[PDB]
Amino acid sequence: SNAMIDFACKEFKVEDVIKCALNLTKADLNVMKSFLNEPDRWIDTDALSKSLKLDVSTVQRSVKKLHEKEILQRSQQNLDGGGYVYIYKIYSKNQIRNIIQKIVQSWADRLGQELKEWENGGE
Amino acid sequence: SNAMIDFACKEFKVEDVIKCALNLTKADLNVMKSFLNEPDRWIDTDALSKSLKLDVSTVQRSVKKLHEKEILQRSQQNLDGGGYVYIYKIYSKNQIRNIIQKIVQSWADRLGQELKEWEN
Repeated sequence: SNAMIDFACKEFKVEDVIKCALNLTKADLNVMKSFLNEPDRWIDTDALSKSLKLDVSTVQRSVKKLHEKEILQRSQQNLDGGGYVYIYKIYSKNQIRNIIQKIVQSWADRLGQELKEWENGGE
Repeated sequence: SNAMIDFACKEFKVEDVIKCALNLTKADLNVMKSFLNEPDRWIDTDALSKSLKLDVSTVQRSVKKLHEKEILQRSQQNLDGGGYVYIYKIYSKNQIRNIIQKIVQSWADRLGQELKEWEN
């Protein structure tokens, strides 16, 4: 996007907000964007490392985190010699909305609790 | 209360967050504070201007804005000459929090919209 939003009378880049919520680096986000840009594909980290201009190790790191954060579905392509290579597919735009909103919601709850230590402690 | 909070990875003074929510200047906030300090006292605008060391006209605008926002209830004190002056009391402390939370919630609900429109 690069679009803009205003929360509590301060200016937010929407993607900074998404990086906050999901604890993403620039790179993790660009990896997430890569999946989002081809929603239906099953891609691997070797392919993706070529797809972007990045060392497999950092691509593996983003992809592991996203999988752990339930942004990414993970399957297996079994190989001729008996091994496997993990492949990933981004979940719907909607399984994900719920992840992010759960997180925004909790921010609102915490700010909530902090405000009532304001009154009872404000003297 | 001079305290800092973080929301969406940025730092806010909590009181700046209250000023934002309730749309208050600094005088406004100091007037609201007096009422929170005395949740039972009913007070008039003149007597409050004094205790706060602000000109009556300012106190007047704050108090009106807070009544408007249902932060304050209003009543009348009769005067010998047939007149009156408005007196004010700080609502339920559960009112205050519920008002601020519905607002903070609405900020949350809306930042939502701005995501259900980040790729669409």
